[PDB]
Amino acid sequence: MIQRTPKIQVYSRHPAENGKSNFLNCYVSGFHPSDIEVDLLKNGERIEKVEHSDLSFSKDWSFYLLYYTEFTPTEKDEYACRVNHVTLSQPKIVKWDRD
Amino acid sequence: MQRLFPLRCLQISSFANSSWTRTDGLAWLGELQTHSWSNDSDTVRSLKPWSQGTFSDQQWETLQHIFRVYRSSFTRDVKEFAKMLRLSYPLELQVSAGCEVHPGNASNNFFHVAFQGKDILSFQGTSWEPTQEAPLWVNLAIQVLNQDKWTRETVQWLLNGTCPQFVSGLLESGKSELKKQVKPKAWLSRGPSPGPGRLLLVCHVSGFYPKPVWVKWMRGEQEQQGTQPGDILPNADETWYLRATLDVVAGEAAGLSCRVKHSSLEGQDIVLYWG
Amino acid sequence: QVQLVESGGGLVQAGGSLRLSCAASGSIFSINAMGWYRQAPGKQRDFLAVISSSGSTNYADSVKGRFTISRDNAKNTAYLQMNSLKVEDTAVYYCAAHVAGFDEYNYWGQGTQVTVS
Ligand SMILES: CCCCCCCCCCCCCCCCCCCCCCCCCC(=O)N[C@@H](CO[C@H]1O[C@H](CO)[C@H](O)[C@H](O)[C@H]1O)[C@H](O)[C@H](O)CCCCCCCCCCCCCC
Ligand SMILES: *[C@@H]1O[C@H](CO)[C@@H](O[C@@H]2O[C@H](CO)[C@@H](O)[C@H](O)[C@H]2NC(C)=O)[C@H](O)[C@H]1NC(C)=O
Ligand SMILES: *[C@@H]1O[C@H](CO)[C@@H](O[C@@H]2O[C@H](CO)[C@@H](O)[C@H](O)[C@@H]2O)[C@H](O)[C@H]1NC(C)=O
Ligand SMILES: *[C@@H]1O[C@H](CO)[C@@H](O)[C@H](O)[C@H]1NC(C)=O
Ligand SMILES: OC[C@H]1O[C@@H](O)[C@H](O)[C@@H](O)[C@@H]1O
Ligand SMILES: [Cl-]
Repeated sequence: MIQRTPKIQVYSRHPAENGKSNFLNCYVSGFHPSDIEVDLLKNGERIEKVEHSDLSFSKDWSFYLLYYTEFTPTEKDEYACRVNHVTLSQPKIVKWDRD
Repeated sequence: MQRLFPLRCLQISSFANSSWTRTDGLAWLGELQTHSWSNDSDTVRSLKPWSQGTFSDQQWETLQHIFRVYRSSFTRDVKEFAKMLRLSYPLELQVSAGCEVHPGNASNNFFHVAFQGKDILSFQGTSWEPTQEAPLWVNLAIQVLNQDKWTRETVQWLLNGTCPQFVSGLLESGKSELKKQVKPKAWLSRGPSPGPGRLLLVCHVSGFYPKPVWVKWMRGEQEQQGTQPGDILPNADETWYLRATLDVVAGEAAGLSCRVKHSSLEGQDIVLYWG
Repeated sequence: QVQLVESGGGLVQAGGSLRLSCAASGSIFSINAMGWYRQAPGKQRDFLAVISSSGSTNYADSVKGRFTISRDNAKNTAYLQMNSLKVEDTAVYYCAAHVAGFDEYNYWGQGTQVTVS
């Protein structure tokens, strides 16, 4: 059929200041069908008790979701968003970068 | 002249096979999610204190009853259509129904149905109609559906009567949250090298509400037409986020600024100058 | 493979009849529903009639009463008997099938010309 692969965008709520408390966001969008697996990672290991929005969809009917958790950025810690979907050969990871 | 917030009711029904299925729903008033509807639950949950609008508890309860019966019946109809029409699982169906109120006591509505992520049919006036690029078999289904007077009258009056009265109750009950104004914050950053002698300037804007925003890179009052704004991304607290980038040659970056306009600043634009 | 071949088109006076046919290749189990569309020059392709293997039919309002769709499951072919033709019926009439396993789009024929003078 026509299946759409997910777009993954990773960002923080506030300007990252090492040692201060912040929210880590992963917005997953433009995919079809709806079954999807999204994880937030702290140094490659899965984070627990991470919350998400109710699954919704845009005018063109592709689905979108927001996953987010409270976190504290540091100099050496690496954060990412890990997603798996039918359209994907492997799970795709997008690292967080404060730019 | 007052702001316009359409109500759109969304439904995601998924059928993996003849036994496994789930149906979930939500409703939006403008940019805000007012309701949620989970397959595990028996009721439509209200997310805001004003989600019920000016509806009585007994009025809200008969709606809860319609949705209970609709969800069960939607599921059984899909399974019976698939068996009769010989459709192949898995199936994914989406509905997008709702209305918007206008000044003058007028109102327009919609009820669109999608199959595998593409429109196949909609409700127009009094009955079901297929879309232009709808598969052949959808015409056999429209025929059965349009024989069901009760459902056609019910959809007609939900859209032409119930939905507009409901949104107007939401517009006064939620008057205050709909007019709320939250000021954004902006900060600057450098991005990964686009070219050999080039720089990527990044302007971050976070925490504004409502959604309409204006963000552009400037040299004085000359807008830099190379500005690439991203998508407006959500925050967990229902404010928004934006990143606006500009690719420039190293030396021309000096003297550029990032200008942010928003209803919350009352003309006092946020203007950040490049390092 | 799926192969839909049309025949029975031609040129007929206003008021006349015409009968189109569509021969499909494959099992009686691999074709689920058969139908007809038409496209006039420089316009959209409009749905005309559909018929299932069980014999249920649906017609578009423009033609309800003048056209009848029919089916022979033994030879897996569908017919469209066109009566009381008007000049506005001039178009390419296309055959369509709903093939088992492909629910999102039709399989099409190459079309056959119908001119009404
Ligand atoms: C819609 C506006 C609502 C406005 C209210 C504002 C509140 C919003 C807050 C809550 C929002 C929560 C998210 C909402 C999710 C989507 C909402 C959509 C609105 C539901 C409309 C309900 C239709 C009412 C009629 C109904 O339930 N019919 C039932 C029961 O009818 C039976 O039983 C009846 C008595 O119980 C009668 O005896 C009847 O003759 C018999 O046939 C009937 O059986 C209907 O067919 C059920 C489905 C109807 C939708 C069809 C959609 C097209 C499906 C195409 C699929 C093709 C197959 C492809 C594989
Ligand atoms: C219908 O689909 C569901 C979900 O896709 C199937 O349930 C899965 O069954 C496998 C074992 O066969 C389990 O490992 C999964 O954990 C199950 N998932 C869920 C969500 O329960 C179910 O088996 C399918 N039914 C048929 C008859 O094939
Ligand atoms: C979504 O909700 C359905 C009911 O509203 C569930 O179907 C039911 O399943 C029970 C067993 O759990 C059956 O005994 C009953 O006949 C009914 O069909 C359905 O399983 C549920 N799906 C998920 C994924 O939770
Ligand atoms: C919708 O309501 C208006 C106002 O009562 C009425 O004039 C119109 O006929 C209705 N339309 C339908 C499709 O029921
Ligand atoms: O995780 C909570 C989420 O629930 C959603 O349904 C709402 O859009 C938000 O309040 C939030 O993003
Ligand atoms: Cl009940």
